[PDB]
Amino acid sequence: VPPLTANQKSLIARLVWYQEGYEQPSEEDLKRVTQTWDSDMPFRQITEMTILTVQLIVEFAKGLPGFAKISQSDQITLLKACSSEVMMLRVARRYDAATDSVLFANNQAYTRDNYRKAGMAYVIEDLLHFCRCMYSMMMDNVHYALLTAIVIFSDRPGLEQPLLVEEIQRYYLNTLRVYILNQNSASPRCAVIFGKILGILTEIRTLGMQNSNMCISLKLKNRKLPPFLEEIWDVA
Amino acid sequence: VQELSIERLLEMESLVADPSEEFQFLRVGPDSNVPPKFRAPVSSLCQIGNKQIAALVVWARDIPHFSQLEMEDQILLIKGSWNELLLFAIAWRSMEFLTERTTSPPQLMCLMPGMTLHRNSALQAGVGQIFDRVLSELSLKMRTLRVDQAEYVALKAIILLNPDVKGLKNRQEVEVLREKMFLCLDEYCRRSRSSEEGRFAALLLRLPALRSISLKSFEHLFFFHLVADTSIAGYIRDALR
Ligand SMILES: C/C=C/CC/C=C\CC/C=C/CCCCCCC(=O)OC[C@H](COP(=O)(O)OCCN)OC(=O)CCCCCCC/C=C/C/C=C\CCC
Ligand SMILES: CC(C)CC[C@@H](O)[C@](C)(O)[C@H]1CC[C@@]2(O)C3=CC(=O)[C@@H]4C[C@@H](O)[C@@H](O)C[C@]4(C)[C@H]3CC[C@]12C
Repeated sequence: VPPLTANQKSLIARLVWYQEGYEQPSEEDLKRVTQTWDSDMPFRQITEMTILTVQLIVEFAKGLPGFAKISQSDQITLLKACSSEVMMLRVARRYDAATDSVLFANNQAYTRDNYRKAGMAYVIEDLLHFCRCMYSMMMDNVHYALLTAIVIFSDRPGLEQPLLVEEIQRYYLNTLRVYILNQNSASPRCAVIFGKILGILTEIRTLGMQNSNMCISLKLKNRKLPPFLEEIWDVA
Repeated sequence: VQELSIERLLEMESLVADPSEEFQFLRVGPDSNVPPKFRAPVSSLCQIGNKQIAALVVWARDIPHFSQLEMEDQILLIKGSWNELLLFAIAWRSMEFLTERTTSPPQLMCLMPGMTLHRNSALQAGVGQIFDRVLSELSLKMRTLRVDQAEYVALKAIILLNPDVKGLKNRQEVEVLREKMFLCLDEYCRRSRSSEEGRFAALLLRLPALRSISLKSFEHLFFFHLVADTSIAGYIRDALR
């Protein structure tokens, strides 16, 4: 029934900070892309907003303890695989159950119908189901921040110092254990919570492949997927 | 009725399937573009695959409370985990043939007692990476973890008992069955290996590595029209009676 070291809380603190630090893209960036007072419009916004999301996700990843201890080779490896899966945790946080839609950083609500129009009709029914499941999950910003971190040092194929990352991860994995162990009576349910959360990992893997298939079924429809995204997700 | 516990389960792993019904979830479709000199073997492989599926289809159903949940769901839960289950069993069996400036990639993948798959063959089938992922991320990494039968059949039940599967008439009816399992497992680690800082997580962290591999193995299966896609629910349904 222990508490947490100083590091831990400094990290949790730190992570909760960077998270709000990066939830949305800057007012200027946001302003620049959203400028404007035909199926390329929803498409432009969704794609353009995603490029901002990824960027934020990347910078957050570097503000992570232990990240700079990774080979540039691995860093681009971890980041490259996490880019799409964290972006998933982040669409959950801006989901609104009342309307069953996702809210973009410009305060606009995108429905399953908008994603249709933009030709993303494939990715939406599943993305929105994951949101309903993350909703009833009812998680706090610590979880989310910790979870994120974890996903990033999640074992990925192509890793040079695999064993290294595993521990860089064992830490965050461990911190989360503790924080859950305090937030409630270190009783039975304490694991049940730790488990459902770690379960998010596997679902996030399925939505990751769907994002890729969407990038594929989009290059194939000859539709310019931003080079930036095509590159980071290894979209052939 | 009995309590869903690691105990009852281990008494189900040993249970033998009833190869009475021939259900082809996997097969060489006439519309398959699999070379001709390999239709006999690839077909033969599918047939093995099939037994096992029906073998887990009848294990799933003999799980504490599983048969109670509404069948429609029951179908969907199975329909949604067989590949994963199928692959996990392979990784388990493969642990044996594990060879574990010193090490090279494993060369054997045990499909069923006795019979095995050699690396170079998967290499000829263009499934060498996925083959490699199965033996590294799963079999090897497990050996390392020294996971035992109690942990292994637990994970299994957990894999099958997924509430996130889309379309569940009553999600929470599954969440209970899962949450029970989350407990049974946590204590088992407590009781049987309390010296392990983070085992509970290391075991549950195989679940994603597994999901990805299974997700990939579907692409390959589909590129070859190997899966009886539209007809699986039925066999699942049909067989669940
Ligand atoms: C989840 C598993 C469920 C049930 C398990 C078993 C049933 C599924 C079938 C899996 C076959 C495993 C590969 C072994 C192939 C053996 C035949 C061989 O040597 O073919 C060479 C041929 C060269 O011609 P090719 O056309 O010229 O060249 C190939 C393309 N470069 O290759 C072919 O004919 C390719 C056949 C396609 C086989 C299906 C591949 C999907 C398997 C991935 C699933 C993971 C489990 C198995 C891991 C080994
Ligand atoms: C192929 C690729 C383009 C598809 C990605 C699509 O399927 C996703 C997952 O659906 C994309 C589309 C646009 C999207 O990038 C976003 C817009 C925002 O406004 C914000 C910007 C920033 O605050 C993020 O922290 C959250 C959010 C809501 C992201 C989340 C992921 C979204 C919702």
